[PDB]
Amino acid sequence: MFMINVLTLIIPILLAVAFLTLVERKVLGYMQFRKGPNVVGPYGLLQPIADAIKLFIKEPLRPATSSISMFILAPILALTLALTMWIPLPMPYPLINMNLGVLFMLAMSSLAVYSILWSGWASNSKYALIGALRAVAQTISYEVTLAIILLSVLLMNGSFTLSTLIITQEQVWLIFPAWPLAMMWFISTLAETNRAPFDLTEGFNVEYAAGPFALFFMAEYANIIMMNIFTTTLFLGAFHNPYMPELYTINFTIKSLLLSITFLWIRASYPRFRYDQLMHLLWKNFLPLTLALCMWHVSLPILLSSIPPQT
Amino acid sequence: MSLVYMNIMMAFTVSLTGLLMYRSHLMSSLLCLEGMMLSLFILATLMILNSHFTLASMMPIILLVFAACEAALGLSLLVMVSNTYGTDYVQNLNLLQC
Amino acid sequence: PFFDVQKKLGVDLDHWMTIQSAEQPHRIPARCHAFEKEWIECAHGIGSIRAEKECKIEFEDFRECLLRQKTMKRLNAIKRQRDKLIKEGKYTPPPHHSGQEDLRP
Amino acid sequence: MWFEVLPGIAVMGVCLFIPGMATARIHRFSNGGREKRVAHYSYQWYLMERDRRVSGVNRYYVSKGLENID
Amino acid sequence: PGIVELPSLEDLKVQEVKVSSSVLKAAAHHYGAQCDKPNKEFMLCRWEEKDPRRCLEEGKLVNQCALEFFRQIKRHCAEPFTEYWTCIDYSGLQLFRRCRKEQAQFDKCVLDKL
Amino acid sequence: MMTYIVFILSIIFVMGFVGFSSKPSPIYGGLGLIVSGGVGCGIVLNFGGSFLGLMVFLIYLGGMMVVFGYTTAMATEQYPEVWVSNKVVLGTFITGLLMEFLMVYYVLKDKEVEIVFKFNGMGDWVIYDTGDSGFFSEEAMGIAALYSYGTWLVIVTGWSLLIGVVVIMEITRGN
Amino acid sequence: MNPIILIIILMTVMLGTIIVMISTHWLLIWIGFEMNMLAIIPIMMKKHNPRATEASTKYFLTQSTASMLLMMAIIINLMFSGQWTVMKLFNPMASMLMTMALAMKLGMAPFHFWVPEVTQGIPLSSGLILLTWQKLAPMSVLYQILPSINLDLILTLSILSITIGGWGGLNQTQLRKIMAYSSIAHMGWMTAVLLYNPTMTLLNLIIYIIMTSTMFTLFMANSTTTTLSLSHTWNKAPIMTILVLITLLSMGGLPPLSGFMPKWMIIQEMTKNDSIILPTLMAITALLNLYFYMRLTYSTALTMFPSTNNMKMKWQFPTTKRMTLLPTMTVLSTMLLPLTPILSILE
Amino acid sequence: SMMRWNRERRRLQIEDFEARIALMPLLQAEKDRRVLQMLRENLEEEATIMKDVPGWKVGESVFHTTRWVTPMMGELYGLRTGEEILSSTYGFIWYT
Amino acid sequence: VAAFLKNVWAKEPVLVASFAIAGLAVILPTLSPYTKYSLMINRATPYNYPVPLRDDGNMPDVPSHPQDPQGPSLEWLKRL
Amino acid sequence: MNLMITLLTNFTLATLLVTIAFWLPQLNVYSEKTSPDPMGSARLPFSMKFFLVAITFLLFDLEIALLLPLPWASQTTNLNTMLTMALLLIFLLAVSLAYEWTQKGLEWTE
Ligand SMILES: CCCCCCCCCCCCCCCCCC(=O)OC[C@H](COP(=O)([O-])OCC[N+](C)(C)C)OC(=O)CCCCCCCCCCCCCCCCC
Ligand SMILES: CCCCCCCCCCCCCCCCCC(=O)OC[C@H](COP(=O)(O)OCCN)OC(=O)CCCCCCCCCCCCCCCCC
Ligand SMILES: CCCCCCCCCCCCCCCCCC(=O)OC[C@H](COP(=O)(O)OCCN)OC(=O)CCCCCCCCCCCCCCCCC
Ligand SMILES: CCCCCCCCCCCCCCCCCC(=O)OC[C@H](COP(=O)(O)OCCN)OC(=O)CCCCCCCCCCCCCCCCC
Ligand SMILES: CCCCCCCCCCCCCCCCCC(=O)OC[C@H](COP(=O)(O)OCCN)OC(=O)CCCCCCCCCCCCCCCCC
Repeated sequence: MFMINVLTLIIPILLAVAFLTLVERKVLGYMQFRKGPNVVGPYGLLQPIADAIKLFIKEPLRPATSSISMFILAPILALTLALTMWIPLPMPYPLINMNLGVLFMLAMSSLAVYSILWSGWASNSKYALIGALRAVAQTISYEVTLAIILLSVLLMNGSFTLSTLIITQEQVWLIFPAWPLAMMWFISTLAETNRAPFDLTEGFNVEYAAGPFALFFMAEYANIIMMNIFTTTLFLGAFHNPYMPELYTINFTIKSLLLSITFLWIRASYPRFRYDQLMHLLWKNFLPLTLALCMWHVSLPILLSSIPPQT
Repeated sequence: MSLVYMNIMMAFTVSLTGLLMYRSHLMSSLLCLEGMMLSLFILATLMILNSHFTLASMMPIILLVFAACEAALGLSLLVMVSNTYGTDYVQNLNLLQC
Repeated sequence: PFFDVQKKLGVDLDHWMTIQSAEQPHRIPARCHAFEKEWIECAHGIGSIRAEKECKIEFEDFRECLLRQKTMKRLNAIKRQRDKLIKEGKYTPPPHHSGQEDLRP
Repeated sequence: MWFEVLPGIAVMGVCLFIPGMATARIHRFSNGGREKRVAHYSYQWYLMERDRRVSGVNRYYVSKGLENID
Repeated sequence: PGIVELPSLEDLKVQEVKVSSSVLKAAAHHYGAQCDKPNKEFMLCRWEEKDPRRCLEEGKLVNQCALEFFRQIKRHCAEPFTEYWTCIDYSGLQLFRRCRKEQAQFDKCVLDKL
Repeated sequence: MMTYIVFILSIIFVMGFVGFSSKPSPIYGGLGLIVSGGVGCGIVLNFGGSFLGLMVFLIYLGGMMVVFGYTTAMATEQYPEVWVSNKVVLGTFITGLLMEFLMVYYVLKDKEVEIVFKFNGMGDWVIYDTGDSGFFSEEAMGIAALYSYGTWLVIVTGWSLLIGVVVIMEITRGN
Repeated sequence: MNPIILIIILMTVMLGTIIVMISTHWLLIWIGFEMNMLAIIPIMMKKHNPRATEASTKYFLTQSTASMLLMMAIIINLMFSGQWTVMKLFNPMASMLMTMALAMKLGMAPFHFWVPEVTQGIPLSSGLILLTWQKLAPMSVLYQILPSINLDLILTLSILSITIGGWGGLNQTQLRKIMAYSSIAHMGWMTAVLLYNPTMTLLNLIIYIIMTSTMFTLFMANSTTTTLSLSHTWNKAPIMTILVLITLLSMGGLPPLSGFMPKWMIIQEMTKNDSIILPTLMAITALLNLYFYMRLTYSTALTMFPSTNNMKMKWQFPTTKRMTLLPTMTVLSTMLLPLTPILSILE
Repeated sequence: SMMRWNRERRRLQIEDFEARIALMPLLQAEKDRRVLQMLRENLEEEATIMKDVPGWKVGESVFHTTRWVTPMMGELYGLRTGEEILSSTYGFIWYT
Repeated sequence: VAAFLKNVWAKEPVLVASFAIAGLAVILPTLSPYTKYSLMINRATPYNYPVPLRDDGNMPDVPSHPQDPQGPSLEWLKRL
Repeated sequence: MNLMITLLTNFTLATLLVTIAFWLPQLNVYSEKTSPDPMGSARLPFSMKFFLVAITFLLFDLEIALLLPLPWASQTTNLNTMLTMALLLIFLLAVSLAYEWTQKGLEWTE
């Protein structure tokens, strides 16, 4: 019965990733004064299926891998870490209810850079390795502000428990006391997933075949939908009736769809950063504000007499 | 003595003898040294959790912080060596023979 | 040279993490709080040379609380004799050791 | 026009509705028609194991009330 | 060394409070008010004797006074209490704040009849 | 078998240290140390030290082995390997991992149960959940008392990290 | 290096050693060694040549391995004692590992194989710090754990230190390697008397630090790193010709100079404990140190004099080097034997 | 808003903790009888197992003191089945 | 002090916001009338069992029941 | 146990999708291709600045590891000490960032 719950988590993840490609091509279409796919299915509903079958029968690129083991383990680690970020998510009830679910997600997202590093070393190209090292340095730079923003908001949560973060927001959305942390969190999640204006890899894993590239692509989109669900739960916490949980489920699903469409709408609106410009954007802009607001959210519940409970 | 602690100490001694038997690279030496640190973390953690000794819960975090700062220092030394010579080979580090 | 600056200045820098029987958060005792307290109150102030032979019983009790070597040895003896009496056949387990009796509370 | 993005968003939203409805209904089916007992701390676990002992059927969720004592 | 001295299984028999954790938590504050004195005698005996073998009769008095507490609930206010611990029992974290009207009815019937 | 999961993860931990300690290359050594850190973190997590295991994943594997792999990729110049069609490039990988997990099974032989069944660890091994703690983790409150009780420890640790920043910026400048 | 950064880093070296000295908790001991190593690494790389980077790498590896073995000793002590007081240890395994770790930190033999190389690679001031200030923390820990130290182990490491620090100084012309082998021999002398009377350990440590600092201060004042370059000093600064060499007659241990005081008090306190063979053989190996260092004294204030012409240009410039405490250290390292019963202040 | 609601959550926390405190003497008495029941069952099975072995004393304390020592997991659940040992020693750690 | 502040709020408003927020976080809890209530709420949160005292005969402040008038009060917490 | 079962399920699904995405196009007998980069073949140039940003990450990540028990540290009875040490840790992280600034360390990847 628990395996039914695990599969009804992980297979709709893959279906939502499949149709996020359609939603992205349609929303980028209408914002660019054109249409997205509307010929393949009825208004494009068969486009992800046709794309998946095309990518899984395309000829392999036939690489001379610098390592067999890392060439195979980079998509496996990318997909496994893409799928394990969903199991503590309280929507309204998590699949795995754990006391340190926030810290679990932060640790499993810190592990996600090895797919980039192993994919870049497992190619023979030096330019692919250089692009992978730059992608890894970008991702580890923005994980810093992820961790400090997340700690600062959990100073209002009270614990690392994800399910408590719904209780925290029963009177107000937590974006109202923490909108600068919300906006720096949002741009930092935009820079975690190599997403425009922070996708310099499209300006590292181009040694893989079309199948494994589809696997990295779907791990990336599972990460994108997941971080939008996590940002929804973290700042825009929905109403939870404990007798009708589907109210919370409809509510956070609408909010997470809007936030994923906001990712789609930011990549259709802005030019990319130069590499040092987003390194500047992290280290000299977001990080001083993040440290100052971390001091502020340490000292504020003490001066307002509003320390949240541990339990 | 105790059972799982023998395994963690044996892992420590295997990584010690890996550090005490250089093959080619300085990075492999730093890897064996930080495997020694990992086994020290695991062993200190299992003792402190087993004893229900509360205030030493912060001890392995401090072990991890100080020795990862140590490892950052080792990586910077390795980088200065590799910028001197081109490779991080331990046989390039033998000018202090005379 | 042990320059006892902490006792000279009357500050506490690291005495609080030193023993298990010290003041702990939320008054949590260690597993061997009483055994370490008895060993410390035995061996206090008499010096280590007298403490190794005059407080040997409290220290053996406290080490056997910490590591449980005599207890694990006794449990292995009882369980291995139980395995021998099952395989020979002169013993059968009771219902409260097979999970058949719907426990006390 | 713009509302042709809505079938894909509808499919993606139904696919994100499935896991939460699934875990809520499975938690109610596996725990006596109620929420799953959360045990983050050892007191909640001690009470949950005490429930499993006092239920008589080796299931923590089967509750016993004033009908059980004399 | 010496033989550790354990009480017999007849020294350990007492009638058990065979109710669930939500049933205990629903009557918890009234149990602390009404069954105060043998509970506090037992916990003073428990932190002073430092031994569960020297506290057995005070623990039996605790179990007896708890059983008399729940009999006195059962004779008077059975249905508001059942309505209250059912609603406490639905919750995962067993919240008090989700069940204020059943708490109000239970407290009303308990203050009236007892 | 399922009782002995901490002992099994320790055997995997020792085998992974034998794996990278024989040092085939620093990159495969880093991979073996990542796997060993994960299984030793599993050893920590199967006593109930959940914050300390998540500190392993977030800090050890999450920052330090990342910087080790990142530095190792900027040295030890890569060269290709065998890349023959999918029996050789993936079937040999599957058979190699099958031999490795069969080795993990094969080291648990009758010479091992002579150490196991004579000194039976399970039955009384993880005594962490012996009685009640309360509405907290003891491990979490002991880590949390770094700020109320561990003042000197915070001062010397933060000063050593500031000095670590200064020291790295001195020795890497090369001037 | 920025002098503010130099002052902050030298205070961090001193702070790490003070933290090892004053703390009662083993984790703070380990922290003090970590802080001391981390802070002393840029002092070695102050000039940024390949020799200093190689020396800093070898020093890092040896001190890091010793720190890991120290923490393993601490962890075994927590197994067998359940506590953290810096006092005696409660397992011979922890005692053995901590004695090995502190012997690696001191560069006592057979863990001596880094001290001449690292002392060669780094400048003279950082070599002075490494051979004087870095000895203080592990000798403090050896002072505090001496109810636990195995006698045969510490005596073996002491005699192997004195023999290898003796036979290392034959083939040497580099002054820093000579001071490093002198270090190995003197640390063997200090740990020989540790389990009998550690006040004589502290006496030998203080007199050795005074004589070592006199020698490194004179080597900095003359800008000499080899024997061959030290032998040009008579034509340049003639008062330096006698001070270096009668300080070096002190360092081997030779009366009436103050470097005879530690070895004589060590022989004196080891024959109270009915050990007659051992101070005799250790001081015969100290005479082997005298053999080589007397040959160096001959080479500098005797035979191999010859000069160069550009000394005629160095004659027109006096020294501007701050020879700090050099007359004080030179008077303390030579004329302190009549004040030998001052050693009770270290009790 | 977070000021008002975190003060309310601290009051609700104190209400839950007072519920626990009111329940603790009952649970402590039941836990005492529980562990004494289990040690007496293990003592009787030690007496009916350790007969052929000479020089054995049933219920011999491994300590030199007569102070009550808190029983280990294998003193209580030692002679029991592996499912009870799993639910006793990895139950809370593995619970979801 | 007012020309420099406008100059740095013209050049670098990110760092001006950072130093201002951090300065408020430093010097503001020393000035707040609610900082004492954080201490009073944290020391009134009962994680442990309130172990009772043996009544010797002269303790007029230690109550005999929770509903006795003497003892520490949390009416300030319900009112605020 | 439920965690490890879910991890094993996710790993098995990932390895199954990788195995299908490697083996399904290899059933094609497409062609045996003959003779299967910006730089020609030269060595990988080391960049000092990428290493400096990795070490700056590692040091601020250790400082973050110190910062992580703060939501539990707020619950203490010694609140003045806790607040002082929390502000001191974030201030030392800021002093590390300021020193990293004012020595041209954050340059050309700022
Ligand atoms: C989570 C839900 C959504 C949240 C909102 C986010 C959605 C909207 C996204 C819009 C599109 C963004 C696309 C990517 C853009 C990336 C570029 C960018 O924005 O760079 C950030 C820019 C970078 O600055 P810059 O590069 O423009 O400026 C130049 C900087 N120098 C001079 C150094 C070269 O700004 C920031 O970093 C600011 C972040 C937010 C700070 C919020 C401060 C709040 C106010 C504090 C108090 C102020 C008063 C002082 C104290 C008074 C006390 C009494
Ligand atoms: C959580 C929700 C998840 C939803 C996932 C799916 C999203 C898409 C939803 C449906 C979209 C439209 C489906 C129909 C597509 C068009 C099919 C079609 O018209 O095919 C016609 C073609 C030729 O027919 P012919 O006989 O030549 O006609 C000549 C007429 N004189 O004949 C053929 O091609 C042969 C018949 C093909 C039929 C294909 C039908 C669609 C298959 C979809 C697979 C997934 C279904 C959902 C699974 C999850 C829910 C159960
Ligand atoms: C090349 C190899 C293959 C690579 C791909 C696959 C592996 C990498 C991707 C997956 C990584 C998995 C990490 C799993 C552990 C995460 C931390 C964790 O266990 O957190 C959950 C929870 C802590 O929460 P808490 O509520 O405090 O505990 C329950 C008590 N109420 O704790 C619990 O609930 C404890 C449950 C029991 C302990 C389980 C520990 C994990 C299993 C052992 C390690 C497995 C992974 C080994 C490899 C790692 C990567 C190298
Ligand atoms: C039980 C005992 C407990 C502890 C008691 C006290 C122990 C004291 C141990 C002393 C250790 C000395 C370590 C070395 C000195 C430290 C300061 C330093 O770094 O001095 C060197 C410094 C470097 O300057 P720099 O710019 O590098 O110059 C090179 C040319 N450009 O400047 C120079 O190079 C200038 C040249 C002169 C340097 C002279 C340094 C002498 C220091 C030692 C004095 C004698 C020891 C104190 C008395 C005895 C104590 C036991
Ligand atoms: C006391 C509370 C705690 C304070 C410390 C913690 C603060 C939290 C944030 C941490 C920030 C860490 C990094 C700070 C580095 C400061 C130095 C600096 O950045 O100097 C360079 C900068 C000019 O920028 P530039 O070099 O040109 O950069 C290229 C882009 N233009 O020059 C500048 O931008 C000048 C920066 C300094 C002046 C800022 C003044 C703000 C004053 C606000 C009101 C007072 C607030 C109270 C605090 C006292 C402030 C003095």
